[PDB]
Amino acid sequence: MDVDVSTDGELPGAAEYAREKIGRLSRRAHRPVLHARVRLTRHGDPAVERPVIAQANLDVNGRQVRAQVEGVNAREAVDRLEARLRSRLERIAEHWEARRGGVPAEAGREWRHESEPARRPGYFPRPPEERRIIRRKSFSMVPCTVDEAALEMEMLDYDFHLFTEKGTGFAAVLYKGGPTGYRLVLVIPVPADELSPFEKPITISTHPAPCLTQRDAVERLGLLGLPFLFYIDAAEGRASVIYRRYDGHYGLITP
Amino acid sequence: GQKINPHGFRLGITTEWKSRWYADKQYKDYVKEDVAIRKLLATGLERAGIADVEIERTRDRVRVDIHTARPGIVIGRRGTEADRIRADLEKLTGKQVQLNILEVKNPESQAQLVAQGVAEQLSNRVAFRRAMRKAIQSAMRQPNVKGIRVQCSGRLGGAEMSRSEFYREGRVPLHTLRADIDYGLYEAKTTFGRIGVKVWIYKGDIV
Amino acid sequence: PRKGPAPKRPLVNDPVYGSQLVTQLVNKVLLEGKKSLAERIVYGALEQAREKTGTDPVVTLKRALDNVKPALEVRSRRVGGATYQVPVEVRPDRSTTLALRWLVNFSRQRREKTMVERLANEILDASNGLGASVKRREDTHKMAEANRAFAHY
RNA sequence: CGGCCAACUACGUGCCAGCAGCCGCGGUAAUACGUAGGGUCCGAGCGUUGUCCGGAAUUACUGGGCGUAAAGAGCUCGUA
RNA sequence: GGGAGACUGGAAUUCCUGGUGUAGCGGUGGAAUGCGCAGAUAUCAGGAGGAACACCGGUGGCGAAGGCGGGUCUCUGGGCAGUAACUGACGCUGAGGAGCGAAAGCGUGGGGAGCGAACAGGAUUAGAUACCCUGGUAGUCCACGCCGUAAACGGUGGGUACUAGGUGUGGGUUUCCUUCCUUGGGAUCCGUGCCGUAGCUAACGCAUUAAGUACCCCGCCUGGGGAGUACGGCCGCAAGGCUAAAACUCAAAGGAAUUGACGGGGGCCCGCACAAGCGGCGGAGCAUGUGGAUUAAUUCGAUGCAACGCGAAGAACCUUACCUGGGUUUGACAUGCACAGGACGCCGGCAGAGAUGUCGGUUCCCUUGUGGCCUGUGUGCAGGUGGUGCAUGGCUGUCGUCAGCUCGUGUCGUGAGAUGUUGGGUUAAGUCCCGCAACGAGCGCAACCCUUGUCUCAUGUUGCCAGCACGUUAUGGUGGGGACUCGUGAGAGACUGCCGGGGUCAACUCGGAGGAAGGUGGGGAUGACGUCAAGUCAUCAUGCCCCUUAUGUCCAGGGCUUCACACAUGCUACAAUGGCCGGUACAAAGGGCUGCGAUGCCGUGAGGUGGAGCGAAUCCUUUCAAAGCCGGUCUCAGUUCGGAUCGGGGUCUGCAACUCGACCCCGUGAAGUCGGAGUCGCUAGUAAUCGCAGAUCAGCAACGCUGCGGUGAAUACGUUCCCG
Repeated sequence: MDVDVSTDGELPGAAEYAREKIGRLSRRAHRPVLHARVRLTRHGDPAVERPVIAQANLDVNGRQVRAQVEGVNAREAVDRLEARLRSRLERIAEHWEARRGGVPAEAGREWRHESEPARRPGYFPRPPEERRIIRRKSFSMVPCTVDEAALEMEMLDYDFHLFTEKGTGFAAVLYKGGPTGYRLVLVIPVPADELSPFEKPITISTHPAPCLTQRDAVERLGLLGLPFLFYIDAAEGRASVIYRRYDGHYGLITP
Repeated sequence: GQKINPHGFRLGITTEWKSRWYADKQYKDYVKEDVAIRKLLATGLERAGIADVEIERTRDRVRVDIHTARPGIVIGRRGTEADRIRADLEKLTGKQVQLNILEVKNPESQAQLVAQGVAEQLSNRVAFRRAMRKAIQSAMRQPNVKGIRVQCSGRLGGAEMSRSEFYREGRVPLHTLRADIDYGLYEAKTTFGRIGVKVWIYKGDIV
Repeated sequence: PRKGPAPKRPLVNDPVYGSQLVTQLVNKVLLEGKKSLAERIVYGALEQAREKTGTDPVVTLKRALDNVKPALEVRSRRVGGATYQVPVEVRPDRSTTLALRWLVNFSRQRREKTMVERLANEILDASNGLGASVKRREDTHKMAEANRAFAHY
């Protein structure tokens, strides 16, 4: 490390002492230092109790660390400047050991500015305690085609819709298939040829709607995280679509 | 530096130039003799408060209009003071120079005169607070005066530490162009140094 | 942009080709305000491509753009006091801007002795899928794929 | 003879010489150092030191307190 | 869930055994030690063992305190309510004393799954005897005993009586709604919380569960350290515990609360702050400034933002304040008290580097009292860029053109202080609206000013020329003309003015019409209270100190330009988006009298001669430019790039270009191949790039500064990170 000292007036021996005292702080800086300068001045007025003024500037990897002290002589000023610079460099570290106690920790305990925001679902929580099923629509079970079902979707502003298919005579549910288009799920999977003709670009889910109970359906919805579950009820034997409502209850659509 | 001089801020809108003449080749010597006349009239008269000095020049003939609150002191009953000022104005290479001595109507609505009085009182023995209080209360009595601020800086009271103090009464919007602000600055000479006094006074606005 | 998005400048269509894209290209290759020289360079490059291939400049230019147009990129995102290279979807305007910038920059490093010839060769190679800009698109798509695990935030 | 605490100016000196019961005064312009004027309190006395009481409700009987300032035993049973 | 003893239940962790089964498992902010490939992790079945008891489960119960919940049984302590049968003050407290007393720790004997001091490696770090990771011994567990400490806290000793209430919750008795289901409600006794009177307190707060009002008993305190330490003593296997000083030293140590400041605390916002981009710096040569070194001197000031092309808008001499040497002293320059005068003053010669000295010619007008000049003699005195910007004025920078800083009266608090200035919304804004123990006001914001973008009226010279005539190429050049520009006077025009929608029908906000311009249109001038003892005793002034035969003053020469290096600001480049040559088109602004200076002529070219016309809308700076466009050539090279350095020859200014000017001509032809860590500027006529002009100025170090125009981009998803 190389230091330049720009003294002023009569300060014999201050330059060497300041050089050798400040150059020892290179190991303290955790990043390479560049062009570290020091300046010594003396107050002309004898009325000042601490006439000597010392200033130091270091460029630690682009970060400017500067300090300034007053003293009665060159030696005291240089020593105080060294202590001040050491404290500043300690507060500057920014390496992991010095930035590990401020990084957000745990999952829910403690909150910080950069702590990860809580993931909130669209629905009101309404935990399993008194969740209940307080919405049961049975809008339409008149047979429809894919295009007619899509239009019945669109003006209802509902992502999924349960109807009964024209060609099959079976219950089916359409939903937005994402970027792939739309997706159709039937109680028993059938190919497109048996399905009534359509013009919208859709795809058919190959899996069949399984048979399961109400509590099992709620458990599957909870452990599978889908926006809804379409299934054949075990007791009823017919189609059913459960979705988490906008109040936290489950919306069971039945024929 | 925070606030520019109010007279120069509204020089082209509200206030008027203190020297009135035209010169292209002879601008420099005109300025020289102008400042010589100003310093001569400032040094010659100090008892009576010199409010203002205008100079007008047309070729040879110069008209120096000087305003004071005590015209009788600066003028001679037999013309002795008039003769003195005339003779010392000829010697400034003013060729034919003639003086118009005039009197201010209200010698307490003038910021320069108020600063003059405040400095004169503060010089000898008067505590500064008394000076500002008396000056402000005397300024408010005048009809057209609607605001005043008086500020002094320096070693007030002969102390070892410089201080700045200011007292205001009314409205002093230094940022408003149409409002006219009479500004007066003067340096009082105390045994412990020099004390600066600035006075701003607001008398309505012109459009 | 702390208070909201800024308006966009509606650049005008070209006189001798009537397309927005060539005007965007001449603005990209513009240097020191020498718009006449940039227009000369671009028009000469288009004419060279036309003479070499025999078809219209604009269709092969669009083919080159679609060949070098990216769809996924990687950005440094800081979540929970930690930085990751997150793959991000690219808006169409940004994809077009990146494709044109890559074309110009890579044509500037060619060895065809002239800006017009370098640009013509680069656009032809991009149309045929051989240009260095195509390689840059392949590398950036590969980098987006490699960090797909960080796509959830 | 800065305030407690009656009684201010000039010269000499400058973080020195020194003063001081406490707070604190000496950094070329000191009412706190030394000397001169001036002043005040006492007066055959005037100050300093040493010892005791008071102010000290600061051992609180007259006349104090214990959540955080010092102060409730770690908690019960029980002898005088 | 009060305590002790005995028996016993299940989930899960670990290990072992046996199947299926592969190449990873484990761990972190990221990894590595580690485990596994000899079969791990995973999955199933079986077995062994130890510890703790998910749900119930809480500010809910019990206990004097420590503390106490898997289930069942046995033994046992306490409490509450009702009846009031019974005894009849037998009550309260308690020095010493005895007993109980979390965890850790000690002794003997067992047990040991998980966890885990100590101890190993792994990782981070400048260093890690730590935080994080992999293992892991005592210990945690049981039996019998020791110790006797805790933030053993409600930091609140025990008993009693009284002093507004309101509302949760645990236990028990009873009256009335009455279904008598129901926290129905009431009454009452005993607990356990929250809010709140009076009252108390320094305040915070306590407030029927007192820290209120009083009575009885006990313990404890007398400033902070030294010190709960030493000595002595008692207890203990030991660790150590209990009792417990002094010397010396300090003028304080402390409790509560207020205003700031700060935070690797939170929330809401801003800014080229970041993000997206464009061009750079840091690499090279040169110009400039600074540090350091050097020197006789390298004059002085300025040290992050806010010093470092700054004071310096012009250092060969002068400037100049520094050095060497030569002179000079009421002085280089002022003004007053005096003595003598008619000269001071000039002009030539000589000596000297010059200052200066000397020689030669010239000699005052008033008016008799003297005045103007200087001489010397003097005497007051001048004169200091000598010191102190921590004694100052004045001037300026900066936070920051950010939105904030205060005051009057009122109110609250013992007081510092608080409210107003907070809260919701909105804005560029403490801008405004609605609320509100506040009601108002002032400096700040905005507006009033300049310029610019549109139009109308007025207006025609030196400015335009559209329609008319003369023109000679040379063109508004000339007669003429207000028509279009332009010049400069007055005025209009943007005011959420109008419409639609959000909005508390409020501020305000989104969109639309109109218009040249739509929402402070664009840019300026303007910088609140103050901060940083910021800068300036070298613009100036100035208190105090200092010099005064010198730190004043005159002159010559030199220095401020020195150079083994370091830092900063810029310019030119590294080339083909270019170099060179030829042709050719478009600006704005500004300057000019002892200055701009044309035509012509002479030089290759700086330039020389010469002087037309101009104090200038006229003449000159050329009619003005360069980038630009067209044509030719060069062909990717240390080159026809780059220009440094050096040799020779000249011009101009200046008394004088050696130290130390600029420019011109010929030759010479270095580094330099787009530049590490890092870092800067910029949101539109902007960045980038091109030229012109001005100040200072005899000449210039100007590539610097201040203005003017030509051509003119990319990007902004959005506030997580950096700075303020």
